[PDB]
Amino acid sequence: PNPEMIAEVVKALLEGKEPELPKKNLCEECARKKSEEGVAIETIKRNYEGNPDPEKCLLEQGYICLGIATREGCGAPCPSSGVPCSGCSGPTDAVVDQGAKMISALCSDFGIDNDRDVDPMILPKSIKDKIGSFYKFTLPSAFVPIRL
Amino acid sequence: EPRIGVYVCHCGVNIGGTVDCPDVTEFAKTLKNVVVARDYKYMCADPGQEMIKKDIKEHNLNRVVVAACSPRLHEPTFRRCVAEAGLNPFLFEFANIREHCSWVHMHEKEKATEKAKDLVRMAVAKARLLEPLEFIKVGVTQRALVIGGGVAGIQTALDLGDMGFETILVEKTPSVGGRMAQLDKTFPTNDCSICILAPKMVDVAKHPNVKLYAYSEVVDVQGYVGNFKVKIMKKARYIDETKCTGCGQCSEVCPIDVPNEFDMGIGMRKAIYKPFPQAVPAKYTIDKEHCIECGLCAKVCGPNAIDFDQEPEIIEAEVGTIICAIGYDAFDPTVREEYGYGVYDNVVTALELERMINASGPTGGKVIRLSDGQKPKRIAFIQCVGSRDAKVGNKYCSNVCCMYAMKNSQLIKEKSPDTEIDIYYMDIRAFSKGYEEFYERSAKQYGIKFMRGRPSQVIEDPETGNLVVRAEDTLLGEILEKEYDLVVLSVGMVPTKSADEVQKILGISRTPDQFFMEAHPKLRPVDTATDGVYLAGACQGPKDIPASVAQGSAAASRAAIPLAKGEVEVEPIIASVDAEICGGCGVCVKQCPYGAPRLVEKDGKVVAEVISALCKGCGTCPAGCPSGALEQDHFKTIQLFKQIEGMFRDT
Amino acid sequence: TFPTNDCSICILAPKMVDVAKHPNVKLYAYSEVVDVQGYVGNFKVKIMKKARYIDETKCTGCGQCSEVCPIDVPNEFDMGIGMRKAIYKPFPQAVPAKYTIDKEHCIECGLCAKVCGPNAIDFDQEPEIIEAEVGTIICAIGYDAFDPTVREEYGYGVYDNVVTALELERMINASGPTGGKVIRLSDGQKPKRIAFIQCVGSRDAKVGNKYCSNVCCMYAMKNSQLIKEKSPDTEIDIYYMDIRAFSKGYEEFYERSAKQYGIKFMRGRPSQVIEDPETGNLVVRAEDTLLGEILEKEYDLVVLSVGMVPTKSADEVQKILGISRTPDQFFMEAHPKLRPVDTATDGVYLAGACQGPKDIPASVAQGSAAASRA
Amino acid sequence: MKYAFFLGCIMPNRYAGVEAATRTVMEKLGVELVDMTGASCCPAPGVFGSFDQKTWLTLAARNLCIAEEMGVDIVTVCNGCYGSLFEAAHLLHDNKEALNFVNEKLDKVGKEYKGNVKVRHFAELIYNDIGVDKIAEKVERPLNINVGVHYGCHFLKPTDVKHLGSAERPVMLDEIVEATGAKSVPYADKMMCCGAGGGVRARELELSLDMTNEKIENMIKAGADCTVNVCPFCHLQFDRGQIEIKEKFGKEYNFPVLHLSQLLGLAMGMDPKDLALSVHQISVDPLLKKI
Amino acid sequence: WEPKIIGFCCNWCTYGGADTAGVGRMQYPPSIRIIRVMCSGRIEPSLILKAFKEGADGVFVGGCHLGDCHYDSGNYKWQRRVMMLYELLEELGIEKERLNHEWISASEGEKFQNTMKDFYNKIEALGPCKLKEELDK
Amino acid sequence: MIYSSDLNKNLASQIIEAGTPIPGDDVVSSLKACYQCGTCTGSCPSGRRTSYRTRKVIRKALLGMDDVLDSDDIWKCTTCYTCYERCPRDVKVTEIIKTIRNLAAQKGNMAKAHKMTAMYVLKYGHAVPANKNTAELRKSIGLSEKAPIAQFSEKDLNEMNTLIKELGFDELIGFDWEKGALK
Ligand SMILES: Cc1cc2nc3c(=O)[nH]c(=O)nc-3n(C[C@H](O)[C@H](O)[C@H](O)COP(=O)(O)OP(=O)(O)OC[C@H]3O[C@@H](n4cnc5c(N)ncnc54)[C@H](O)[C@@H]3O)c2cc1C
Ligand SMILES: Cc1cc2nc3c(=O)[nH]c(=O)nc-3n(C[C@H](O)[C@H](O)[C@H](O)COP(=O)(O)OP(=O)(O)OC[C@H]3O[C@@H](n4cnc5c(N)ncnc54)[C@H](O)[C@@H]3O)c2cc1C
Ligand code: SF4
Ligand code: SF4
Ligand code: SF4
Ligand code: SF4
Ligand code: SF4
Ligand code: SF4
Ligand code: SF4
Ligand code: SF4
Ligand code: SF4
Ligand code: SF4
Ligand code: SF4
Ligand code: SF4
Ligand code: SF4
Ligand SMILES: O=S(=O)(O)CCS
Ligand code: FES
Repeated sequence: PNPEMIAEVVKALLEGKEPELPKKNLCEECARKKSEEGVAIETIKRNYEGNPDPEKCLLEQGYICLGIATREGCGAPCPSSGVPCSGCSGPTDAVVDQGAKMISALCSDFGIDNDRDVDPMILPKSIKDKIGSFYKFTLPSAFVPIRL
Repeated sequence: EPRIGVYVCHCGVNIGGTVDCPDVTEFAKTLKNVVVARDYKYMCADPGQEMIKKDIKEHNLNRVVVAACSPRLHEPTFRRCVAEAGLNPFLFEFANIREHCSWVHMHEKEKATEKAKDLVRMAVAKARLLEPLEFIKVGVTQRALVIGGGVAGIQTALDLGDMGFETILVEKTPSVGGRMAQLDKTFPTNDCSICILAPKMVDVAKHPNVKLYAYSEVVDVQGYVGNFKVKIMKKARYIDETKCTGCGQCSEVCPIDVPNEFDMGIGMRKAIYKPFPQAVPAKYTIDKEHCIECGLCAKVCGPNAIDFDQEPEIIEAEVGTIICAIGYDAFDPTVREEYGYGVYDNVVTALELERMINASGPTGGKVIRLSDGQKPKRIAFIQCVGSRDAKVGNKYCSNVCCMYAMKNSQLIKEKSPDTEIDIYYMDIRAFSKGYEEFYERSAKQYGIKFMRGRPSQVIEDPETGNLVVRAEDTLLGEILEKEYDLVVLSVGMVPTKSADEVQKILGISRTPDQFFMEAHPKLRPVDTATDGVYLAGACQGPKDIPASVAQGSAAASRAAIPLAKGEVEVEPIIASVDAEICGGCGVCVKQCPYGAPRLVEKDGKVVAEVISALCKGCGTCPAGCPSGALEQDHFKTIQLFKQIEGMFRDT
Repeated sequence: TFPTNDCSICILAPKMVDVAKHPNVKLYAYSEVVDVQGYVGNFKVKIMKKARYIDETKCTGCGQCSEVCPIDVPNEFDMGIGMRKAIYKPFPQAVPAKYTIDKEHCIECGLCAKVCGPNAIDFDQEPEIIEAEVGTIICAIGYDAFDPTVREEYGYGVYDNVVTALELERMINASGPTGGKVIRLSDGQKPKRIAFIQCVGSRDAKVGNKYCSNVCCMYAMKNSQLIKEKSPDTEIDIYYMDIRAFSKGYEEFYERSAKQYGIKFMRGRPSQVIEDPETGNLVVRAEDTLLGEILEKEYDLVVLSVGMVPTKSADEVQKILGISRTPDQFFMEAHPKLRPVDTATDGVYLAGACQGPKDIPASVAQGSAAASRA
Repeated sequence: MKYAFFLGCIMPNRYAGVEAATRTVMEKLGVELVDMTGASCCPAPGVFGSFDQKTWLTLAARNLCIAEEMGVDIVTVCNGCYGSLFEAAHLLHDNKEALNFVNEKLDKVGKEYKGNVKVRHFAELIYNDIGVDKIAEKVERPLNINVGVHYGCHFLKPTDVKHLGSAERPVMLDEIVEATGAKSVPYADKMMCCGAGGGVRARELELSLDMTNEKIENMIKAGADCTVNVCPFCHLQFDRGQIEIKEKFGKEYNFPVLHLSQLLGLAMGMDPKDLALSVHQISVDPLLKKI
Repeated sequence: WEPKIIGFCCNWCTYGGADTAGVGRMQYPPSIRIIRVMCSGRIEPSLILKAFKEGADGVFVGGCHLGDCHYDSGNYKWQRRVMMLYELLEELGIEKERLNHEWISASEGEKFQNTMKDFYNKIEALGPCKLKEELDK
Repeated sequence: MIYSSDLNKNLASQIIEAGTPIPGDDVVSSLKACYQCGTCTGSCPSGRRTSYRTRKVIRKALLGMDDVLDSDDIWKCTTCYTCYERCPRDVKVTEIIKTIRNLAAQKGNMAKAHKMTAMYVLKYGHAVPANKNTAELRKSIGLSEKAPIAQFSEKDLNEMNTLIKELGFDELIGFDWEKGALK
């Protein structure tokens, strides 16, 4: 957790108040420019495939950015530094399983501009390691937290 | 805290006969928050409904769960019931223990009971997290749309018009009347078809409350009951309707010969034409696919009606209710190879025969062979072609084939008493008023012969063109091999080609027979599961003219209800964004096909916001939302989570 | 009710419940239209509210009075299979949920008057006449079943185990007098072999009915499926001429009846029924036309698939409304193809089986159609 | 293309030439016919299927195992054997109760069917995989004579399990025979049964001969010089049956009978001595004078 | 042992297909328990994963045919979700087969009937899913 | 005159059970869907030259006429599958007839030629076994004197005998193993 957040929580308890965590998802703090029309993903690229644009949203560029499925608070240092968010803060109060939701979102917008005719097999074939892409910091809290 | 009432129905023996209801009712009591649980033979009935109403008051219930039939049938019924008791309709939950259990696990009673118990628990689990919601009161636009200008649709349009409601009738071809217009006479009265339909076609064309768009198609429909925004495409005839008189001089000089669709290919028409002489509107049309633009027709046109530079106009209209009456098509028998349709020249479909028998037909009412133009002395009618047949995927009865075969046999006899007409059948189905009498008369008065036997095949003599019919006379137990001059296939009814387009535009379902699906065969025969959309005529299923007309009137009555009220209740199961949780990721925006969720600025930050009028409550964006800020009322993730738990344990 | 096999109450009861508490519908049950005068738009009708001898507003509909009543009268609703009392309700799901006393059988002892909580019983009740002005009238007096006593060879009325299909319905119904049990009236036993006879009182000139009753084929197969569900071992044979399963899902039901439920069909109109006076069993004489051989099978129960005939009061209604009849004796529509629910008499409309033999889907559509027209 | 060649009964033991014709014809088309050692009767569905379905399938599965142990699919020149082994294959793959019973029996002989064998008819194999174009390329002696094509019944039917197009109006063999220069004359009731099938030739001989007499009559009236079949059972019925018809009915047609492979042999410059036309009950010489 | 199968059906099509089989008396195994949803677009990996945690030996999802969604395109989103999910399950040691999604219309009761027979059998053959036991340890 | 006492109410079920699991319950139970239309009889090539009526076999089965198992009519079917292909009610007609014949065989209604053919597959593993002329003919053409079939392979021949015994086919045809002939 960032230092200031740790102080705020401790400070609240000392005062007698109840600590309140931020509720929004990361995009809010994130400074990257979002398309007004909404998010649309064409192809999924690995963190080494390419040289990202510093202004445009990393998810729209085809990188798996977990900011969308991650609670704000950190100040979104990863996208600000040129890399996707890996969801280190975990989900919001309204989401139990971060990976499941991150996928739902990723699948929904993948090939949306060709929604009816886009191949649904492009995404699973593209991502070789699914667990490590969406459950990096939250596998134990997931509905299915182990491999049988 | 929730105080749920559980009511297990027996539906007589439908449920009771398989599912041990009393046992489910005992189990229901053991579940958390269940303060009452009873079992009654018919929960939807008066004593059943009063039971629930009395208990909500006496025990102060804030939830109700009914374990019975599918909610697709009685969800509204019970919602109305509990609403009268003071309980919100959205605090009520339905457990499907009949269609989804008792009726499918009859030989496995013990498991059926256990499964019912799970479904009660599941339902009860969701019910705990249900919230009270307010039905959306929306206005009804005082206007009706009828799609399909056949006898069925003209009836609906005329009844609504006569009732004083603005109505729009859209007809694909250049003229109304439909199939009926192609028939010569109509059983059981043998009334000249067109002759009785024409005045209705004429009335509907000059009705003050009915706007007619012939040679037009509904290309896009959007909205919900009472608030439908439709777009009709007025196809380009390439002729000015206000200037045209329908004299038909143009056709006499046109050099292009196109097969007449109205005449089922038997006749040839010109590029410039009129479907039939009694057509309404009495105007002409140019078929650009075959027109060579020589300009010979313009020369004989007095009032300058022709215009080759015509743009097909799109008209925007707001309606409250929509009635579907696209009608039907005839079965293409080419698939039943043994009968030889398509290979043998003298094997015709009954619809083709109708066009031949018709006075205004391409043969001038003459039943002739297509091989030599001769008059057939012996005719064979083959029944159930494309019907009551699994090999062609049509395991249904087309309803009229028996009756029209006999009818057309009477007409050949009137025109030519010496003709030998044999009807090969399985069951003569003359079930309506005068039908059996019509059947008796066909044999007694006209001497029409009937063979009980489904023909095995048809074999043409390549020398004479005559056809031999192979079949078994089941009433004699002997095999027949009779020779005929013409073979008439009594082709069944199948949905019209454009039904798939209409289904998608209106958003209605199909029955196993591929025709449009009614809400409930007896509870609501012209209504559809989709509020505001209704059905009428043959598109709903194979039927005769009296039946289609009744449906047209029935549908108008049903469609007149919302329009008469002016206000209707729409389900509030819509998506909403929790502004405190949403960070404006933009995932939701494009998932909605109606564009309900849109990004907006609020309190200095970007947040998604759904436009309640545009949401149709599908549940894609809440499912897609990775922050959980977006939720669908009545189908929230926590409610579905509790329901998944309900299958395995109580909560 | 075919072809879905839903319960009749499923579709009917909610419509009954709704119409009884409708703000725009005034209901006069146990009443009759005795006089109609006027013309379209200006009809002046007179309805006779019959005396139930029970206050409608005070009656709760509990039925404690019924068990104490001493006289046992046969129930009309059960078609003579079950018995009711002087004070009664036609069926448990009846609407209005009120009771009625029959003074022709009531001896006026006053026993149920003590068990009646709200003092509903009022013996000095006058049947009130209500005057009303209407614009349109819709006739839906329905139909009656064919009395087969005339077809002597079948033995209805003489042989104990020869029942009409309508009686079978009451026998099979859960809320029936036998509690859904199909039993013989000779000994109360369950029949192991049942025979269904089709077109009884239909497609028959000898009884004056040269028409098809439309629903006979369908309900026979239906009730055969029910007997099979309740008792799979039972042998059910249907003697027919033409299986008339013509509407949506109808033929599929016919296929299903033979394929799934193992219902047998004999194409042959029976010549006669002969009871064995020793066992009470019945022998059915007929020809298997598909074999060209004569059959003489034995059955434990013979069900006559009785046709439709106009209801008894149709002649009274005919005169009051001033409408015509078709050759089949049912009410005559204006035109058989374009005005199917209208009558030649402006303002008067038809709806249901009184217009002609038809099924529930058709009767429901006509009701809506007639309402549109009216 | 490698396939285990199921011989059967009639072809190897009686009309051997049909085997020699097939072997050399399939060799020229590029198909390796590996020996299916120890292969018994299909068995004949006409007798076995009617006597005991269990015995028919159990025995048919046993023969299927032979090719499975080899790791190849089966090919045949007989409709009878094709129908039997194809139906057996379909049923064992679809019905698990039949597969269990059969394997329980096969366990006693150390066998087990796994559902990997595919049964092919040499005619449909030639039409779908190899191609009609390849037949024409190997025509050394173009046979210019009219032919009375006899498709048989068990080749295309049942269509729901075979999936070889229409059975009422087929063009599979017609295109194959016409590639040699011959002419497939259309005759009355072209798809009717020869009459031999279902054990009828044995139990009801006279009846079967009546059906064959009709087929022959129609072919000769259509202008046919011979009859080509794809089934040794049909071959026997059309060849040996003519003798029975002459000795019984009294009718003599001296109509030459040939198998499709035998016909293809002549087209690919084969020696008539190697096609065993002398062992035929009806002389093939009249046709040889026309080619 | 009898499998515990859970189904998620769209109201306008598969739920209607499950009803049509009920009306038609199309018998099938009593393992499945259907959960109603307006659209298959409502379904998402969280629900399927949640069900497996709870003890589901099999999970069935029914929606409208592609191009017939009562809500136009909810089934396309679901379709994209279910493909990833099949592979996610493999990585989590759960057999692809334990999850099954089909497009069944309101009239396709005979298909629904067969899909149910075939699904039960697949799950019966694979045996019980041993996840819940391994987590309670 | 056909009375109840002459009919067997279970005949139809007996045919279905004989058809289970080979060719299968669903296949044979299709007879229950026959609506006596006669398309099978009109299609039948045997019916064109005999008293055989395909539709009546199904009728007798549904009615309970056991005599159908003793009828020569069922053995007149060539199994051309034409009726099977055209039936509009999906009746697996050809398959039903074969199953009916299975019951007929169990009742002892089998022709000698048929039992002889069955004996040759039991003894020599083939319906048409090789004769002295086969060996000479195969040689003169350019093929192996003896074909690679179960006839000249004891291993395969014995495997069949094991299966046959277990199946009871030998008992069905009434074959005496020691004498090597039928009874
Ligand atoms: C050979 C034959 C003989 C028959 N004989 C008789 C008889 O003697 N008596 C009898 O009562 N019945 C008979 N029928 C049945 C009769 O045709 C129907 O009952 C009647 O047509 C039903 O009316 P309909 O308007 O609902 O259908 P239709 O007549 O088919 O009319 C539907 C109308 O909608 C239009 N339409 C189609 N698609 C679209 C679209 N996408 N948008 C807008 N409009 C569209 C069509 O052009 C048509 O005008 C017969 C049927 C056949 C096949
Ligand atoms: C044995 C049997 C089985 C059947 N099964 C089926 C089935 O499975 N499916 C199906 O769809 N259909 C079935 N039917 C047909 C069904 O009964 C009718 O379609 C339906 O009942 C007709 O309804 P109705 O209102 O038109 O006539 P009715 O039901 O008879 O209603 C007529 C009403 O009018 C009242 N009435 C009569 N005269 C007067 C008067 N003078 N004043 C005031 N009121 C009056 C009567 O009391 C009655 O309530 C069956 C019929 C029978 C006989
Ligand atoms: S980059 Fe990752 S985090 Fe920054 S906005 Fe686009 S998505 Fe949200
Ligand atoms: S990874 Fe941890 S830090 Fe980097 S962005 Fe996502 S959350 Fe903020
Ligand atoms: S177009 Fe000109 S010519 Fe053809 S009809 Fe209308 S008017 Fe007569
Ligand atoms: S233009 Fe020449 S062609 Fe096109 S229609 Fe008028 S005439 Fe016939
Ligand atoms: S109506 Fe007469 S013909 Fe048309 S299908 Fe039903 S039965 Fe066959
Ligand atoms: S998707 Fe969920 S989060 Fe991303 S914006 Fe729409 S609502 Fe707010
Ligand atoms: S729910 Fe279906 S409809 Fe309502 S908004 Fe989200 S997507 Fe558009
Ligand atoms: S309808 Fe639903 S409630 Fe009314 S009875 Fe039949 S099941 Fe019980
Ligand atoms: S008792 Fe008095 S109240 Fe209770 S029912 Fe009989 S009458 Fe109506
Ligand atoms: S009084 Fe009339 S009613 Fe009351 S009980 Fe004696 S009889 Fe039955
Ligand atoms: S319905 Fe079937 S039974 Fe009743 S009359 Fe018409 S034909 Fe006879
Ligand atoms: S065809 Fe099928 S249906 Fe018509 S008879 Fe032969 S068997 Fe019964
Ligand atoms: S199969 Fe047997 S029955 Fe069906 S047709 Fe060929 S012969 Fe006649
Ligand atoms: O059916 S038989 O094996 O007897 C003939 C082969 S097509
Ligand atoms: S409504 Fe069924 S999938 Fe969308």
